[PDB]
Formats: sequence, C-alpha cells, structure tokens
Amino acid sequence: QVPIEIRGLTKHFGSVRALDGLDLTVREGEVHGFLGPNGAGKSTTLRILLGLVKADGGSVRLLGGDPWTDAVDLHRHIAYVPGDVTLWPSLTGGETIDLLARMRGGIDNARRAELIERFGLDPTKKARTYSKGNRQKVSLISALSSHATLLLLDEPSSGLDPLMENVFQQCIGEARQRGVTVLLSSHILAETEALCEKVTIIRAGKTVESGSL
Amino acid sequence: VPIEIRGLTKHFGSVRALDGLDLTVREGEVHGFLGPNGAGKSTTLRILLGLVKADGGSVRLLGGDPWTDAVDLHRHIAYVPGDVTLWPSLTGGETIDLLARMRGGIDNARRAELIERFGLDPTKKARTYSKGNRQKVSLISALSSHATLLLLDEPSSGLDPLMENVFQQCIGEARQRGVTVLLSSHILAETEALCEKVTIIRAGKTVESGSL
Amino acid sequence: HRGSGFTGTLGLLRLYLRRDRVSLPLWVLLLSVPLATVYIASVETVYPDRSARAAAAAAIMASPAQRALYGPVYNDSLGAVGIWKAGMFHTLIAVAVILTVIRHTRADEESGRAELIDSTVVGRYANLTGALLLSFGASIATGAIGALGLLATDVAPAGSVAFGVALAASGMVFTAVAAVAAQLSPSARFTRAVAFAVLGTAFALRAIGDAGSGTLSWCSPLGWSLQVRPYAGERWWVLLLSLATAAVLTVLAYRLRAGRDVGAGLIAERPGAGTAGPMLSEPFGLAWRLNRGSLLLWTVGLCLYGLVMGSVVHGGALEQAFLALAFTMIGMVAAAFAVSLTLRLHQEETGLRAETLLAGAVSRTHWLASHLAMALAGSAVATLISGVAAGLAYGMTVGDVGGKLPTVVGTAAVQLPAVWLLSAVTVGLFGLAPRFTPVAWGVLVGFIALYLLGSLAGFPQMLLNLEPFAHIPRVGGGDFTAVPLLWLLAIDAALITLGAMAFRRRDVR
Ligand SMILES: Nc1ncnc2c1ncn2[C@@H]1O[C@H](COP(=O)(O)OP(=O)(O)OP(=O)(O)O)[C@@H](O)[C@H]1O
Ligand SMILES: Nc1ncnc2c1ncn2[C@@H]1O[C@H](COP(=O)(O)OP(=O)(O)O)[C@@H](O)[C@H]1O
Ligand code: VO4
Ligand SMILES: [Mg+2]
Ligand SMILES: [Mg+2]
Repeated sequence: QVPIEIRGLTKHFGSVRALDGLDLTVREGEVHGFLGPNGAGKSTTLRILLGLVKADGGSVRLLGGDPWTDAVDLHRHIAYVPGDVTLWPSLTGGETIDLLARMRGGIDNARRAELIERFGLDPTKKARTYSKGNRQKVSLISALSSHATLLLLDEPSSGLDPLMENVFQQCIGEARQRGVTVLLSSHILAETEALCEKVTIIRAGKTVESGSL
Repeated sequence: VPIEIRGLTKHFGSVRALDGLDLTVREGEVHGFLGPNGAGKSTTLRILLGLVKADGGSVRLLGGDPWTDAVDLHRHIAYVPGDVTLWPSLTGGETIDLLARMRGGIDNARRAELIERFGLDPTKKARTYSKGNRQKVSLISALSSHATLLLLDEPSSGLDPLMENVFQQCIGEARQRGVTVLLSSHILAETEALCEKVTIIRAGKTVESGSL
Repeated sequence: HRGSGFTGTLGLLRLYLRRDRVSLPLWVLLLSVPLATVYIASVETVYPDRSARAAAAAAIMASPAQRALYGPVYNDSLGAVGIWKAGMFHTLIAVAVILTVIRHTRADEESGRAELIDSTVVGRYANLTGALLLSFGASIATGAIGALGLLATDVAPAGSVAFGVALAASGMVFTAVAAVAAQLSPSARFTRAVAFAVLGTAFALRAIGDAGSGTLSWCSPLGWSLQVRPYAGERWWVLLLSLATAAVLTVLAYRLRAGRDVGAGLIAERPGAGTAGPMLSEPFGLAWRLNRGSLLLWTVGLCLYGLVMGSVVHGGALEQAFLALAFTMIGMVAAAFAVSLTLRLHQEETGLRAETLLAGAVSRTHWLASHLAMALAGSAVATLISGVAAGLAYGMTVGDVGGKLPTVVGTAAVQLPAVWLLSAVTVGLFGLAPRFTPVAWGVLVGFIALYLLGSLAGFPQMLLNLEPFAHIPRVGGGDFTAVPLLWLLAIDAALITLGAMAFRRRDVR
C-alpha cells in the first residue's frame, strides 16, 4: 500500500555528491509532484528506482521489493517515459508503440486506437522523420496505453503544443481515476498545480519541503 | 527587412512539408512564431540557413538568397537548434570558444557575465550534462556572439523557472541593443511577455499574423 | 564578401586530424614500414641464391591457385620475387581509406553534428573536402614512407618508386569511391556496405582474371596496380588510368553534394506498417529485425568469394596447403563480421536506447545474449555456407562432389573457435571498460599483422602463439589433434562469462 518509499538515499558520481539523504513517499493513488532546480537529482532518483544505478546507501522499497535485485518482477507494473526520448530510426512510429508496450504489462488495444485518434499521430512513418513533438507522442501513447499501476513520467510534455499538453492532462486525470499511481517530475509549474497534490521539492539531493498544496 | 519569405514551399517525399508561407520580420523587433506539431517551423528555420533546399517560392534573407550566399550571411546569424547535441569529448568552455573561433568572433565581457548568470559550470566533459546544462551551452554560445539576427528554435526547453526568467531578461537586454530575434516558443507565457506581432502557421501556410 | 563553398576547410581538417591522432600514425606506419624491413629483407635467407629464385618464380607461374591470391611473377630478379607477397597491401590500404572517409563524412553527419557545424560560417563542401584531404594525405604518406624505405635496400631504384606510387594511387582510387558512396543513404552502414561491395567485386575480378588468361584483370582498380609491374619493366603510363578515374569520380561526388539537403541522400523514405507482426515482441525479434540486411549481404558475399576460391583451386600435398590458406582469409573476414555485430551493444548503450529496454521485463542477460547470439550465429552460418560453396565448386571441377565436400566443409568449420574468440573479447571488454569497447578492432588488426609479418620476420615460436589463427589444425590425412580447438573454445567461454558477470553489477550510464 506504498508504491515508493525512499529513506536516506545517497549516490556519489566520483567527486560529485548527486544525492545526500533524499526522502520520498507516495501513497497508492495520488499524483505526486517532484520539483527541483537543474542539477538536483530528479532523474538520478528515477534511474535508481528502475535498477539502472546502484545506490550508495539508504533504503528503497519500490512496490515492496529491492529495485536492484527484483528489477524484473517489478517492471511488469511500471511505465517509464524518459526525459530525452530516443527511438530506433528504422522502425515505424506504429511499431515502436507495440514493441515497447509488449515488454511491460502489455498493450490495451481499446486505448491504443483512442490515443492515436486523440493525439493525432501518424503511425505509418519512419521514426527518423518525426518532428520532436510526434517523437514524444510515441512514448506518451505507449506508456498511457498499458497495464501499469505506477507511471514514472520524467518531463512528459517537452515539445507539445498548448493543445496536446491539455489532452495529456485530461488523459492523466482520467488514468488516475482507475487507481493508477503517478510520479510526475516536471519544471512547468502550471501542470503540477492542475494535476498534482502533495508535492516534494529537492534542492541539492536533500528534500527541502514536502506536503499537500 | 531581414526576412522576406513570400510563398515558400517544400515537399520531402509525398509529405507536404510546407505549402506557401508568408513570414516577414523587420529590423530590431522580436517576432514570435507559433503553430501545431507539424506546421513546418523547424523546416523554415533550416531553409533560412541554407541547410534544406526550398523547392519553390521566393526566400530573401538579409538581402540575398539563403542557398547561394549561405557562407557569407552566416557572419550575422546565430542559430540555436531545437535538439541540442554537443561533442562528447570536449568541455563546456572548449565547446563555447571553439564555436566562437569557428564563427570568428566572441565578446568575453559578455561571455563571462553570461556564464556567471546562467550558472553554467564550464569545466565538465560535455557528456556529463543534465540536458538543461546542455541547452545552456548553446544559449551561452549564441547570446555572446556578434550576430545581429538570432534564429532561436525552441530555446527554453529543459530550463527550470529561474533560468527561464534569466533567459527572458537576456533577450530583453539583447533587443535593447539592436539584435533582431525570430523565436519559436510553444510556451505562451514567454511569447506574451517577450514579443509582439506573432505569426501562426497551421499546415504549412500562415493562418493569422499580426500585432499582439 | 569573400565567400566560397570551401570556406572553413582548414579548421575542419585540423579537428578531424586531432580526432584520430593514435589511429592514423599507427595504420600509416603498419602498411609502409614492413616492406623493406620484413618482405624484402627475408628473401636473402629463404631464397639465398641466384638459381634458387628461378625455381620459385617457375613454381608460381605454373600454379593458378597461388597466383590468384597474390598475382603473377614476371622475372627472377630479387625485387620482383621478394615483393611478390606484398601485393596484398593494395587491398588493406583501400580498406583503410574507405573506413576513414566514411567515418569522417557520414558517421558524424548522421549523429547530428552537421547542423551544429553548417550553421556557422563554414562552407558547404568544407566537410567533404576536409575528409578527402585527410585521406589523400594519408595515402600519400604511406606510399612515400614505403618508397623511402625501399630505396635503402639493394633492389633496383626505379622499382621502389614505382611501388610507392602504385600504393598511393590504389589508396586514392578508393577514397573517391568512398566519397561517392557516402552521398547515397542517410545510414552509415549502408554506405559502408555499398563502398565495400565495389572493393569485393574488384578483388573477385582480379582473382578470376589473374588465375587465367589475365585479360579480365584490366577491369578492376586493383590490377592497374599490378600492371605497373615494378622490378619487371615498368609500365608508367598505366598510372594515368588510376589518376584519370579518381578525378572523374571525385568531380561526381561534389556534384551529388550540390543539392542534397544535409541529412539526406538520394531517395526519400517510404511509409512502413502501422502494427508490429507477431515476431517483433522481444529483444531477439528486435535484434533480428535490425540485422537482416547485414547478414544477407555478408552471406551472399562470402558465398560468391568461396565459389571462386574453390574453382581456381584445381586449374594432394599442395591442394590441402592452398585450401588451408584460402580459408584463413575467410576466418579473418568472419571475425570482422562477428566484431561488427557485437559492437551493436555499445552502439545501443551509447545512444541511450539501453535504458528504454532495460526499464521493462528484460534482464541484463536476455539483452546481452540477443546481440551475442546473433554474432555467434551469423558468422558461423556465413563460414559454413562459404565452405559448402567452395567444396561444391571444387568437387564439380574435379568430377566427383561426394568425396571432397566433407573435407572442405570440415576445413571451413574448424575456423569457428578463432572467429568466436573476437566476439568473446569484445563482450569481455563491454562489462569492464565500456568506453574502451571499440578497441576490439585494434586487437583484431594486431592478430592479422602477427599472422602476416610474424613468421617472415623470424619471431620466436612463443610470440607467434599469441594469435588464434596460427593454432588451427589441418583437416585431411593426419595433422589433426583437436586439442587447440578445445582450448580456444574454453577461452571463448571464459571471456564471455567474465564479460557477462561484469555487466550484471554496473551502472548503465
Ligand atoms: N527529414 C525529413 N524527411 C521527411 N519528412 C520530414 C523530415 N523532417 C520532417 N519531416 C516531416 O515534415 C514536416 C516538417 O516538420 P517540422 O520539423 O517542420 O515540425 P515542427 O513544427 O518543427 O514540430 P515541433 O513544432 O514539435 O518542433 C512534418 O510533417 C515532419 O514529420
Ligand atoms: N554519469 C554522471 N557523471 C557525473 N555526474 C552525474 C552523472 N549522472 C548524473 N550526475 C549528476 O547527478 C546530479 C543530478 O542529475 P539529474 O538527476 O539528471 O539532475 P536533475 O535534478 O536536473 O534532473 C547532477 O549533479 C549531475 O551532474
Ligand atoms: O537538468 V533537468 O532539471 O532539465 O533534468
Ligand atoms: Mg533529467
Ligand atoms: Mg522543431
């Protein structure tokens, strides 16, 4: 009943202190904001959660298991939207969606067509011809249309015009209805107010303030 | 008039990339450039730099055709790409002053102030940047040159609400001293407080362009 | 004012030249120094008599199989006999210049640096001219050093200059081919494949022509280097044939660059499919989809080459000797194939596409053994198909195909451990020092050098054991112990397991 619970995390990248005692707690059904300045530790934490980086201390309990040792049984319920989206230049836009969603929980054909219709993507075009805004709709549609009880979105609306970033807000608001925990790491302080409550702010690896809005 | 696009068109394959555009920028004014996610904005920016070859219409940049005078007009133009990629091996300072040497000009008094104001750390290998400090490299290398026409593609992407404010302040100072800017934003909070006489393109052709 | 399409060439040249300051001196020296110090040097000890070289020169012109690989011998003079085995450098220099040109033009332009560069005051043809200047300079330097070295020996002075100029011209002919081929597709791999298909065709035509009448050896950029005929009466004018071609090719390359839209090539892309078929739902399926074209091309090329080396072989103590030497080259080429397939792991990771995959139901072994399995399977299939083709051709040209086919298939198959050892080395490097993964190529080249220059230079039989190609047994009659095969397979397994265990405890950054 607690998807994320981090206590005293720490991580050194050599001579750089990326994290110095971060505290975070999500409560199974809330859209948790994750704010912070540039160079604070907002991805590094997401990469520690997914098991791509080894923590130097503290305790992490993602969905009830270690993110590093149980990094397979837990990833059948997690959808990840990278900060900088990179795709395969030879695969079509409509094949990347199915390929990515077929390694996570599994795609939902009822929602895939609906999301392609309401985002206005073109699913028959090589992925090296996408204009940085349709390159993000691929990740967004592949993540929103899946069986996942936790979304680790990382700056999800980078490169979206003022109407698609309202369609995305509506989609998140509708996805949260059917009990889907969300962790939203963003810089635009206009979508966090509309979506998120109980925000947490980090400055230099340490949480400075937390709580509801 | 630095920009005089008067009917530009471009087809890549069968994809109607650009179907008749009517941009017009004048001297010493900031000029927004808005539209949805397929309009043809980055393609117009590339065409103005002589990097995509227009397949029709008339383009006129600073008084000469962009394609044939592409080497001569680049002494007055600074470009900030939408997708910023840097040399992995080089450092921040090495990248900045290499791009300055290649363009044949910098302003060190402004460069040092920009580095201290954006908070960039000039001594880190470029591969160890958090993409927000990787946009700052392009911003510092463009705002500190002697160019008199900035083609900013999507500058404030990956910048927290403080460096975004610093960027707005720097653009204001730049416009005070004669620089002309053509800015594509997708953020309607900087367009309102920065520029006037915006231009909106829907499918390749302008739909509404005029004073804010 | 004062603007030409070439403005900014010197700066681009000076930052291309500092990109590779450890590779260029090494491979310029490696193809020039061991001409007067190894090849010519070791002819006064193997053939230490005026009448002894006559027998060797007679045993070459009377065996098509041997002179298919190296070329003919036109007299018994010391220079002609000594430099005979050095007629392989015309292909290595071509490989080097092709790789350099593509690496500097298309490899970085595809990665997104063309927009960063061209938005500055650089000219349009600054990049192409920088790369061509670099490659032409390298192919001049190697030839000049080789000629200067050969001029210090007791051989005739005209022949040394002739060979130096021939090496330089063969280096220049294929730089233009690489420049033209880099303007074709927006993918570096396809451009390399097109550039190397031409070199493979040239080598095949050279071999077919020189194993017979010889009139077909005039239709290939290689061959115009052997008909200069150093130390046998020089045909100077044929150099024009190698110089009037590059100028025709280069002036085409620039033309293709005239209107090209930096980032593209010649043919616009085509729409694909909207849905993934029930095969692309796994790391294995995705890995196979990325590697269809490479496997098909490599298999077809190796089959076509084997179909020629198995036909010129017979116009038993020499047949076995030649068929055990014509397959070492196939082993080296297949090792290059294995390394190029295995480096796709490093290409994926450095492109931030490993995180997107490992943030799912994929462990850091079901992903590794999706490119490793392809590297171990494609090379084996290519080598076995080439062996079958060569054996079938040899049996057909003898008269019975049911007897020699098993022997030739075994001879081709016993190369596999020394082909998989290079994949093992690359995977072991990816897991300890990921940044230093592309040095595997260097290792491979080292082995090749130690195979060619090792025995001739008189190295002790303990520094010559440090390569796997020297340990492979002989199939046919005796001389088969199968002990080195077990040791090589054990070494492959140890390297692979160390590389896999060192990847499971690491940060994917
Ligand atoms: N290299 C290319 N080849 C073919 N089609 C392309 C290429 N680049 C872009 N396109 C297509 O042509 C049009 C041009 O897109 P463009 O780059 O102008 O979009 P954009 O307005 O920059 O998007 P965004 O505003 O989100 O950055 C789009 O339909 C795009 O998919
Ligand atoms: N590979 C790395 N090498 C060095 N420092 C790194 C590396 N990865 C991350 N860091 C450091 O981690 C800190 C936080 O990075 P990140 O989480 O991306 O920042 P942000 O909070 O802006 O998202 C920064 O100080 C950054 O330099
Ligand atoms: O450096 V960032 O806060 O754009 O991940
Ligand atoms: Mg980040
Ligand atoms: Mg754009």
